[PDB]
Amino acid sequence: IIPVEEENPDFWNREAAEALGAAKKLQPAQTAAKNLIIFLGDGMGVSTVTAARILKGQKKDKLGPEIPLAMDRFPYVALSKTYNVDKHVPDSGATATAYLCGVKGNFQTIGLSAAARFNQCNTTRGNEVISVMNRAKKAGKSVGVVTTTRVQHASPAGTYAHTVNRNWYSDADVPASARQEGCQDIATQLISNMDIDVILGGGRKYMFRMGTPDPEYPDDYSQGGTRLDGKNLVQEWLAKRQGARYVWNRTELMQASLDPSVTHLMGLFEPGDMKYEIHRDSTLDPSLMEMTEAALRLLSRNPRGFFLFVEGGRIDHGHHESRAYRALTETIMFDDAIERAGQLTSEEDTLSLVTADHSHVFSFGGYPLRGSSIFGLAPGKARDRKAYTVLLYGNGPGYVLKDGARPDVTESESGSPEYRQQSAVPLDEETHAGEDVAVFARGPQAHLVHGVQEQTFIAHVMAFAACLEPYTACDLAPPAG
Amino acid sequence: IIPVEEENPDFWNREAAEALGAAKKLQPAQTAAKNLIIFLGDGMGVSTVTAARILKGQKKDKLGPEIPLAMDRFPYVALSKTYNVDKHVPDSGATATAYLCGVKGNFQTIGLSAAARFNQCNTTRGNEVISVMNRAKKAGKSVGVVTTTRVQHASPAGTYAHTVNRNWYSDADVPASARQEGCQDIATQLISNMDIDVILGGGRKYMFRMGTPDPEYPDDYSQGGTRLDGKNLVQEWLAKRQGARYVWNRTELMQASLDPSVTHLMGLFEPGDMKYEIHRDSTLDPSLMEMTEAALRLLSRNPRGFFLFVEGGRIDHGHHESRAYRALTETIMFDDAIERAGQLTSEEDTLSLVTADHSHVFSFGGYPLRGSSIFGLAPGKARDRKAYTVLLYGNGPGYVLKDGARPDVTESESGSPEYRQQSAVPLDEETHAGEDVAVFARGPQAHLVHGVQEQTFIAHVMAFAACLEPYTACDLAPPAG
Ligand SMILES: *[C@@H]1O[C@H](CO)[C@@H](O[C@@H]2O[C@H](CO)[C@@H](O)[C@H](O)[C@H]2NC(C)=O)[C@H](O)[C@H]1NC(C)=O
Ligand SMILES: *[C@@H]1O[C@H](CO)[C@@H](O[C@@H]2O[C@H](CO)[C@@H](O)[C@H](O)[C@H]2NC(C)=O)[C@H](O)[C@H]1NC(C)=O
Ligand SMILES: *[C@@H]1O[C@H](CO)[C@@H](O[C@@H]2O[C@H](CO)[C@@H](O)[C@H](O)[C@H]2NC(C)=O)[C@H](O)[C@H]1NC(C)=O
Ligand SMILES: *[C@@H]1O[C@H](CO)[C@@H](O[C@@H]2O[C@H](CO)[C@@H](O)[C@H](O)[C@H]2NC(C)=O)[C@H](O)[C@H]1NC(C)=O
Ligand SMILES: O=[N+]([O-])c1ccc(O)cc1
Ligand SMILES: O=[N+]([O-])c1ccc(O)cc1
Ligand SMILES: O=[N+]([O-])c1ccc(O)cc1
Ligand SMILES: O=[N+]([O-])c1ccc(O)cc1
Ligand SMILES: O=[N+]([O-])c1ccc(O)cc1
Ligand SMILES: O=[N+]([O-])c1ccc(O)cc1
Ligand SMILES: [Ca+2]
Ligand SMILES: [Ca+2]
Ligand code: NA
Ligand code: NA
Ligand SMILES: [Zn+2]
Ligand SMILES: [Zn+2]
Ligand SMILES: [Zn+2]
Ligand SMILES: [Zn+2]
Ligand SMILES: [Zn+2]
Ligand SMILES: [Zn+2]
Repeated sequence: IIPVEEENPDFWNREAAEALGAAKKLQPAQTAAKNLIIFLGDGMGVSTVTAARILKGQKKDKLGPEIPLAMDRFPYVALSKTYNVDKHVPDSGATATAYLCGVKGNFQTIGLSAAARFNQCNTTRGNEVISVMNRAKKAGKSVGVVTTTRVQHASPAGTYAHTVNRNWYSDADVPASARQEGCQDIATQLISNMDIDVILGGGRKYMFRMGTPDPEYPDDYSQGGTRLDGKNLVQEWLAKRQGARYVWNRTELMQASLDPSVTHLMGLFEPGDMKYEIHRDSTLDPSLMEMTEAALRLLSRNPRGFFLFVEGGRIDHGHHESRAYRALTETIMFDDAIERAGQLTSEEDTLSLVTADHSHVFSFGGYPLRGSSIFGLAPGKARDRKAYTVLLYGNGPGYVLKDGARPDVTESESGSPEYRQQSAVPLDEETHAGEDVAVFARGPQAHLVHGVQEQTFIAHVMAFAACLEPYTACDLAPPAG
Repeated sequence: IIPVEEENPDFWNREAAEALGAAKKLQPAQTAAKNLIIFLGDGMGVSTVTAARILKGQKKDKLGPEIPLAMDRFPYVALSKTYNVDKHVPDSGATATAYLCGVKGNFQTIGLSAAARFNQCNTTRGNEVISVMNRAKKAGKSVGVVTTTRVQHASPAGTYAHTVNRNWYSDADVPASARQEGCQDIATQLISNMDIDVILGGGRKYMFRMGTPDPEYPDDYSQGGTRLDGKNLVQEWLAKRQGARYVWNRTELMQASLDPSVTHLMGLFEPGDMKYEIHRDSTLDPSLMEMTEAALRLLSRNPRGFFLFVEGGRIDHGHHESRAYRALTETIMFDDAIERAGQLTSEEDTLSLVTADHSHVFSFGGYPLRGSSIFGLAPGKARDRKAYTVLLYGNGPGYVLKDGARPDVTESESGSPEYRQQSAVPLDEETHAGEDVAVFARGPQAHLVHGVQEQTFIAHVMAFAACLEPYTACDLAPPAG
């Protein structure tokens, strides 16, 4: 459908004149960031952003592509080069090292320079690289990690952990030789490496000994504690800190976030990853936006400021399943969390970056009409006289042959939350993609986010803006009020 | 392969410190642009840029992803929203209207507001929108159109034409009713609508009457003149301008570009589109870079400045064939042309923008090792135990079944210049994609290119920077020396 207002060139000329006016008003801050926030859309590449924009636009009864996402409103954009040192198409662990520690790493390691080697515990020591979050804590800021995945998953683990193997969630995962060599599982590192004021997301099971019933699924043994070392890491964490609280559901999270006596908060809301937003039990589980707000309630108390990591962690997972419906609905909630954080913080003193760790082989094609559903069929048949979808994957589990041929697809089928878009190459999981991802920035020193940069730039600009090591001589004035 | 220097965190910290230093040195100009250049990579989306970067990096005996393209060096980046008014995934005609005229249009029209309708001649008048190039000419600047496609193709036609049908290359293409209604073919518009100082690219055949042997292929009738109205548009164009020259080969182009008496130059080097760079006869045909330099030789003579359109027009065509080798080699030549123009002009007085009209359903995935060929196989087999490539398409003519199954692929096969990467959906031509594309900018007012913008912003910022209508009250100082 052609929106009538857009048929008039004045519509476009007025918009562009407004855009030019806004562009001219942008001025660099001479002042430091008090607070730092990184919003990480796991797998949220450029095709994901545009597709999610269209879906969100239509969610609010618009045509789609013309309505800005909250992230679209950020004044400064750069492209981020995501390659790992050893692989062109990266993973979440080693990208986390880049955007959180400022150093590129090898595929599937976390918080380590590329002198380390995947799954080789004895290459760990000397190669630890300290995150901006760690440095923020050292400078007396409060720090928070918020994600829809396990809090021990690769991305949040980049804020605190150093490991040659992202798969080492608990001691149960670590081979005997590595345990002997002192490579700690990620759950242990979470509570041991540094003080973290707010930890919210999934990953209950890795904190408790085998045999410990999950409080939410006490009748499902597979959801229970995983630990073989008898440790209760939650009790250990609580024992270290006066004013610490542990919660596992939304109601207790709410109570904790408003409780003045709570100085440290760990909320682990599922045994593993949190449910997709479309599957979330809104009585039992907080959304990413709600967790973001809860984190901000506590972190904002510190007069020295805070560093906050917020991850739309299951965007990635949706794409891996080649279920664009899941990827894009996760992306919208991620954008909602960005929007919410923007309402609760000031760009006068808070540097916010939105980025992705890497992309996916997700494409948005065919020649669909303005206003058509992103989950719809491309107009016109394929060469095999069957329909095809506007959303497709290069590879992944949506590749199908029924009776020796590519299957036809209907609108009702293509629009289902369980539908897997077709791909060229069958894989159990669709792959990451290696093309550049966007970095969006707002706040003090955000104007430094520009051009095409190595992904490591994200960590460095954040440390610089807050005058953290190695940029204590930042020569910036104190944060603005 | 893991490059040893990158194993040291100091490598990444030094690079980022340098990047921060460079970012801090950026300052906005208070002065206007004397010259304007738009480099348009047709179909050159973010996945194309990254893949081309890797290929070019390796061309210069590097590992790939770490080596900047010339476009990567531009300080200012924005994302450009490419939707047409009527379709989410756009074509070249209506995107051309956006980035060259500053107004969005309907799919397959050129230089017209979205009040016009495709292939409806009687909806043309009143809906013409004037290009920045036209306005530059009106302001006394010299103007040039350079492309590897037909000069009557959708993208260059956006600089000068207004038509409800991009397919109307010559009068032979225009239906009787539209001819009667005065909708002129694009070849006629090229010579009639405005004075253009330099016109270089393909499209000889549309300028000459049926029966006219092509000078380069005098024995191939299909390459001969197409016109049914008896007009020789080249003679007509020459007759209008003292100091005008027409050339059809590289040798004459060279002579013309150095000839002080040549004020107007039309070089039409193939009957239709120019050959792919990998097929170019370097005695008979200039490369895009060579055409760019030839245009700059003449355009730079005008003390008032110039507007130059330079198109990597066959990037798009490579992707349509699902032959990434062609798409990416075209992209590298496009980047070479950008680099060359940067050597021949000053960023003190020249605003250069590099962008794409839209993207393609091209993806770069699997988990290939650092330094591996972009045309290689992904490590590890697909679920069907056969190999697959790191480059894939969502749809297009690379979809194959041999004996009822997806074919295996070898490195020798995947690396061939004729190889079509596999897709999910068979189509005679792979489709454009609708995700945002990059805009790179350098020069006076380039800092205004920021954030996420409608594609129309590209035209507007260019007009503004040069103080052209509608921005004659730009309030900028005269261009810098
Ligand atoms: C990490 O430990 C591994 C495993 O013991 C070491 O690999 C051995 O190295 C020796 C000498 O090069 C070889 O002869 C063995 O075959 C290797 N063993 C295995 C099982 O791979 C490795 O040298 C250690 N690395 C460091 C940095 O100490
Ligand atoms: C959220 O978690 C809290 C804390 O564990 C749960 O509160 C317990 O509820 C059980 C069953 O009603 C009671 O026996 C205990 O008195 C409560 N413990 C505490 C420390 O308050 C609460 O049930 C959970 N909410 C939901 C919906 O499951
Ligand atoms: C452009 O010309 C077309 C073709 O003549 C016009 O379409 C006709 O419109 C009348 C009245 O609405 C219909 O009854 C006919 O069936 C149409 N003819 C065809 C062949 O489509 C159209 O109205 C014209 N548009 C303008 C702006 O004048
Ligand atoms: C490039 O074009 C020029 C101009 O048309 C060609 O020059 C002509 O060559 C023919 C054949 O040798 C001569 O009969 C004419 O004297 C030339 N015409 C002019 C006006 O110079 C030239 O041959 C072309 N080059 C190539 C390699 O084909
Ligand atoms: O970390 N990752 O995304 C991975 C891990 C293993 C693998 O085979 C491919 C990708
Ligand atoms: O022994 N276990 O792992 C158990 C025991 C009881 C229960 O409700 C859940 C798990
Ligand atoms: O815990 N929190 O801060 C919350 C919880 C729920 C909600 O809707 C908003 C904020
Ligand atoms: O202009 N285009 O890119 C087109 C034209 C026709 C079509 O069916 C699809 C795409
Ligand atoms: O009549 N024709 O179209 C012709 C005639 C002669 C020739 O060499 C080429 C084309
Ligand atoms: O015509 N030109 O300006 C040229 C032609 C060829 C070349 O290699 C460089 C410039
Ligand atoms: Ca739960
Ligand atoms: Ca030729
Ligand atoms: Na393992
Ligand atoms: Na036609
Ligand atoms: Zn990831
Ligand atoms: Zn993640
Ligand atoms: Zn992933
Ligand atoms: Zn195009
Ligand atoms: Zn084009
Ligand atoms: Zn195209």
